[PDB]
Amino acid sequence: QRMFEIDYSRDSFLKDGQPFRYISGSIHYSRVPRFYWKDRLLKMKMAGLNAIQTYVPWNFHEPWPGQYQFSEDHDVEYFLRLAHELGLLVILRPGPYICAEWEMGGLPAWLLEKESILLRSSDPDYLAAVDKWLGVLLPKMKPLLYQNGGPVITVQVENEYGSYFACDFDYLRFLQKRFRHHLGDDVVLFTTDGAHKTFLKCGALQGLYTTVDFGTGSNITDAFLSQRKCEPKGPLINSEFYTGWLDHWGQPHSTIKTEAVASSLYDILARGASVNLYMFIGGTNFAYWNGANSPYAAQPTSYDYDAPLSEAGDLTEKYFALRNIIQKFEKVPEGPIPPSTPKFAYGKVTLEKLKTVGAALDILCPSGPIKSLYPLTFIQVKQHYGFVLYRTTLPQDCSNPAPLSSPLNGVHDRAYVAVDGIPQGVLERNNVITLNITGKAGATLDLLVENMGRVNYGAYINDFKGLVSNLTLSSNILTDWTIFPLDTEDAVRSHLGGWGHRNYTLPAFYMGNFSIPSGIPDLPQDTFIQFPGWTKGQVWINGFNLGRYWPARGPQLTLFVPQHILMTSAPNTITVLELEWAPCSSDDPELCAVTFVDRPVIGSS
Amino acid sequence: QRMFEIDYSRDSFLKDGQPFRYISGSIHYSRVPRFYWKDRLLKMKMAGLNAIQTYVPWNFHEPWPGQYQFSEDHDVEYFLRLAHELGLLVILRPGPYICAEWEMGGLPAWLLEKESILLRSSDPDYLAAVDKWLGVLLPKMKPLLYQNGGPVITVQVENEYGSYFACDFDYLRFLQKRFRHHLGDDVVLFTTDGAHKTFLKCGALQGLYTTVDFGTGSNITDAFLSQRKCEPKGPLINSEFYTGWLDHWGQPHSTIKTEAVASSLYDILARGASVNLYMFIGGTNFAYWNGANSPYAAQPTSYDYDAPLSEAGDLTEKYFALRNIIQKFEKVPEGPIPPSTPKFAYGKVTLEKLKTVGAALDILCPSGPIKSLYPLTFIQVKQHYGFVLYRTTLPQDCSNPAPLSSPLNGVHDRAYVAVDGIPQGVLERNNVITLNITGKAGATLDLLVENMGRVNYGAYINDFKGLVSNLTLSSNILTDWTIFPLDTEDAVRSHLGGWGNYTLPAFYMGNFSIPSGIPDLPQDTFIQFPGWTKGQVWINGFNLGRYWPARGPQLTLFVPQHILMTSAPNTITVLELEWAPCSSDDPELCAVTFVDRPVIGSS
Ligand SMILES: CCCC/N=C1/SC[C@@H]2[C@H](O)[C@H](O)[C@@H](O)[C@H](O)N12
Ligand SMILES: CCCC/N=C1/SC[C@@H]2[C@H](O)[C@H](O)[C@@H](O)[C@H](O)N12
Ligand SMILES: *[C@@H]1O[C@H](CO)[C@@H](O)[C@H](O)[C@H]1NC(C)=O
Ligand SMILES: *[C@@H]1O[C@H](CO)[C@@H](O)[C@H](O)[C@H]1NC(C)=O
Ligand SMILES: *[C@@H]1O[C@H](CO)[C@@H](O)[C@H](O)[C@H]1NC(C)=O
Ligand SMILES: *[C@@H]1O[C@H](CO)[C@@H](O)[C@H](O)[C@H]1NC(C)=O
Ligand SMILES: *[C@@H]1O[C@H](CO)[C@@H](O)[C@H](O)[C@H]1NC(C)=O
Ligand SMILES: *[C@@H]1O[C@H](CO)[C@@H](O)[C@H](O)[C@H]1NC(C)=O
Ligand SMILES: *[C@@H]1O[C@H](CO)[C@@H](O)[C@H](O)[C@H]1NC(C)=O
Ligand SMILES: *[C@@H]1O[C@H](CO)[C@@H](O)[C@H](O)[C@H]1NC(C)=O
Ligand SMILES: [Cl-]
Ligand SMILES: [Cl-]
Repeated sequence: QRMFEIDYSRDSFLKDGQPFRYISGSIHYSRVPRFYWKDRLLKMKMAGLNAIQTYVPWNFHEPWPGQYQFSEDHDVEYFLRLAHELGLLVILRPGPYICAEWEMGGLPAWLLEKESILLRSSDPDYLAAVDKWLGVLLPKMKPLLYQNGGPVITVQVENEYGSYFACDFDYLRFLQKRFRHHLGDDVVLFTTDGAHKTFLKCGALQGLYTTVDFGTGSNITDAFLSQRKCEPKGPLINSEFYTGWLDHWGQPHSTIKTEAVASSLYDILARGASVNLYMFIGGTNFAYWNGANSPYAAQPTSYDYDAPLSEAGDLTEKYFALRNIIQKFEKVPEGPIPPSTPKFAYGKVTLEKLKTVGAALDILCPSGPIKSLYPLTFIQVKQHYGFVLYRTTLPQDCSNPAPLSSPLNGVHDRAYVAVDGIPQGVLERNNVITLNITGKAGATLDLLVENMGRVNYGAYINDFKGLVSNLTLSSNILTDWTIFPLDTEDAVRSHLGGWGHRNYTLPAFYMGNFSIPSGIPDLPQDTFIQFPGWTKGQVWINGFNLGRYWPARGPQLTLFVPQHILMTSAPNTITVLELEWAPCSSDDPELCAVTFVDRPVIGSS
Repeated sequence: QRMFEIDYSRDSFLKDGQPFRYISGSIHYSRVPRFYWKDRLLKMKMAGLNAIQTYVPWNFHEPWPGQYQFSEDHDVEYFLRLAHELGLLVILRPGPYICAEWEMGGLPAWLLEKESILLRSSDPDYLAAVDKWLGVLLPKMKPLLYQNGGPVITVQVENEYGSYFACDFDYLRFLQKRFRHHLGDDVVLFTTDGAHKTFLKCGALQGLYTTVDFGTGSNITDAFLSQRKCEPKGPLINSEFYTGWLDHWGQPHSTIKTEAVASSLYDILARGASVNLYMFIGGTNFAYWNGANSPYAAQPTSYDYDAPLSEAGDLTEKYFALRNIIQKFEKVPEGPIPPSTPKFAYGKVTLEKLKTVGAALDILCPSGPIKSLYPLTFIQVKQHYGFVLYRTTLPQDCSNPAPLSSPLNGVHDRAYVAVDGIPQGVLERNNVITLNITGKAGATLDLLVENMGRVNYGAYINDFKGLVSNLTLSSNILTDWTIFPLDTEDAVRSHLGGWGNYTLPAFYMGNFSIPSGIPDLPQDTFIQFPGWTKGQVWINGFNLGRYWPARGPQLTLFVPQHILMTSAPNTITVLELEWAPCSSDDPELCAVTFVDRPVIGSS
């Protein structure tokens, strides 16, 4: 009979009747390839952590209603068993909103098919979908509960609900009742909110243990007092002690000094508190999984976060200094630590243009476009992530430049504009709502619109995407739209159909191959791909979407490439979808190339 | 149909009728695990070599008469097909004698069952043995000749015969005849000798193309003049251009500056000469495979050689330097070069004592010992490598110390002496032929004798090993011996039976685990022996070689990752011959350490 509980009498957890305090690190299994789960988890164990904490992003597991992903890189059950086999306990944060610098804070975009839905509230439509998601997810976690022989010792309900405007306590009571129904009356349920009464007001609930979060800039005494007002008795817990911080494109890369982190960790531990390091490994927002903040600013592909373990899982100075801190309180496992992986510079690899997006429309949109008088959103045309091509014809001669505009600032989030196959430039959420264009009356006007990531924090998480309001040309609303949802992922995996089915340039797919020898024990290795002369796009290797590149803005100039998607003898196909400008016109094919390097550049300006 | 031949008009080889010269590197498949054959060969290719050169060590393949090893790490045919697959031609050096700093120059020790055998000569028993061996090896090599669609473009007959005292030309002509019988009339056959008329005199032969060897210290024009005396027409060839040099235990690790090698290499190539770099990768003398020179000094376990590729295959500054030289003459292949392998320090691993050699004789010698009035050699008791225990009892009281001595210096090569289980010290070939001992009359006198490797060069390659002459005690010949050949390789593989200032020779064992499901573990490592003195080491039953931190220059031994497992613990076993750091009550001293860098140049 295995037990995990709060002992209110002695301000402690009890694990099997014995006092217990956790030292945890965040790892998001959705941001680490499964190939490397055990590697990251074993390094976390060797640092002295006795637990890990993760989020379950609902949108990562239920891409459309009733259609679930629980295998391979989506196998949360396996991740938790792996943690358990390593002797680690788990703090599960299943949401249903998780924030987390992740697309729409984890909420599936198809929730937005009800335009007026009030997310994270007792809206009956939101609740009905949450209920259905919890009926699938929770019974899976039940056998992984500590009391049932698994690792899961506590479970978070919602995520900083106190920061949201709605203050719907009915919603939190409904979550609590349903977590209880599926998981039982013994599991420790808790909430997390910023360490201040203003946040705790709407975040805390009778029957859910109130914890706080705070990083190196906060007064430790003040923070735990804010916690003590809601929980006079029980353990002190900091559920997200920030070891670093998130990035945005075009802003320099956030760091926090190792000393500051080590010093605050020591002081937190010295109080007897349980603590979780956010992040311990950050990893990667592969594909389109990044979030954004409001006013609109997308977080980049790397989630390195300046964590103790780097994006590719490397041991850093920070890691060793935090291990050292932990060692002052607990005995840390003996033996050598698993190393930073070897990285290899495969060097320069030439690409060439295969087809423009406009030429590949047949393969990108095999069931045909949707026609509409006025523009429809991504949600309305049944596309959540990536790109949607919006097409109409010019209703006037524009031999002299005519302004193309979105007067309500409804290009969400970027649009690459062409007229009869001539690029005209870019429309941008907030920054540029008007673009002058030229072409003849009746010319085809194309806007390739990119979802740069759904806001994951604040009031404006109901971020539909696409052209969310009208466009005008010379102040006259443009009508008669042909709208092509683009199955970029399928298409890239069929080599735009070539493999069957068993100043600006036009958005286009550029492809290239490189070989790695077989029979070499240390190849393939992890690497980093760099894009000198390119501008902004999406990159795949052998059909695995590595994420977004944007060396024009930085600070990230390289993307992490994990070894297990690379093949020997058989050619590795790189696909680059360049959106703005490719270095491939001049008759110097050598410039139309990418480079594999053996160190990240996520800092260079 | 493919042709390779000497054209005496262009002073050149012709490959398929067109001018060809080779730029080759030596790699010994016997000194690199097969797990790493493709790695080393591809790194060779990426340096711009169009060929490799290798020795076939006879004793690596015919350990006893008519018992053959050609599988796995002994799969020479596969190695040649691998070279070919990668676009490398092959210069084959099948011996039967190869020198090579390799046990007895490759010659099987069982040839010494004829005590009087004149090795590398017309001795009819030596020839009948060689002929039987050629009759197994050469039919295997015939399909791998260039003309039959394989990689092998030239074949060396013997090895520096000009340096051997015998000068038996009928021996050379016999080899020529047998190689021709098995391989045909088209294969280019050649010889290699030192670049000077004194060496060429007894090493060259009509019908065998004469080549020379030399290194960075020699006048290149004069070396090639000495070749031209013998072959006034044909390709200039340096068959062994020294990129480095051999070591001996107790002497400073040898090195040769990159600048010198690159400089000489460029000079050689510029003359249009074909050339082989000796070594390009050297590798390791695992188990007991190392040789020795006269006066007796054994070469160490590492054959790093200061080669362009390190013992563990790492890309060195020398490697990129010679690559850059080769690039001035031939387009080199494109793409990145396979990397130096990652190395991991597994840290400290504690061992404990398992059993002394003395207490282990049931398992080391399950057949029972051999009795003899006087001592017998390793050969006579049918053991070639490792250790033999010689046992007698003292015929007189020795309360006062008495001289135990080998008046004819007949301890080949080192003996660890105990009386009634009390260590007495060491007798050493050429260095310590007397040792005072004490004990009661009737006490057991034990001498654990080590074959430290059979001389591979010079007159004294007929190196039997063991107690090869009598031992005297207080000037009297000791008699009535009880001799135990020791099956160390089996006993270590069975964990010595049990299966679920000096110390007595003894085996120590410990375990360490490596986690599974970690994409980059296990890794290669280097094992180090702080506090130990001299011994042998096995990991998971694989004999990695000899350690001797007491003499150096080699401190660490190379440990290839593929013998390391994650599914069950890895066992280390040390046989320590002189002094183990394990008597103190601190168990933590009884230990070895794995580190991520080699120390082969200790001062
Ligand atoms: C106003 C400042 C909010 C506190 N800071 C951060 S830094 C990054 C994390 C994640 O967004 C996490 O999901 C959060 O729960 C937390 O929101 N958070
Ligand atoms: C005394 C020096 C003579 C030339 N040097 C060396 S250095 C190491 C090599 C090998 O022993 C080779 O087998 C021999 O053929 C060659 O002897 N050799
Ligand atoms: C933190 O606040 C407490 C009062 O709550 C104060 O006494 C203390 O000096 C403060 N410490 C720091 C480091 O600001
Ligand atoms: C568009 O063109 C007009 C001239 O007709 C000019 O006044 C305006 O600045 C231009 N707008 C942009 C956004 O470049
Ligand atoms: C477009 O224009 C008309 C206003 O005339 C309005 O009825 C319609 O809602 C607008 N649609 C969008 C998507 O903004
Ligand atoms: C890249 O490799 C794939 C798979 O063989 C092939 O379909 C494509 O045509 C290749 N391009 C080149 C230059 O090899
Ligand atoms: C080599 O010897 C030749 C004469 O045979 C001499 O002319 C030449 O200078 C020597 N070369 C070197 C580098 O010593
Ligand atoms: C060792 O041998 C020498 C030879 O002179 C002898 O005289 C000496 O007494 C011996 N020493 C011991 C400690 O037995
Ligand atoms: C040892 O001495 C004996 C008796 O003098 C002699 O017959 C024999 O040849 C010697 N044996 C060896 C191995 O030296
Ligand atoms: C294997 O390894 C450990 C060292 O961690 C050792 O203590 C143990 O005795 C070994 N196992 C057995 C069965 O002897
Ligand atoms: Cl988390
Ligand atoms: Cl060779």
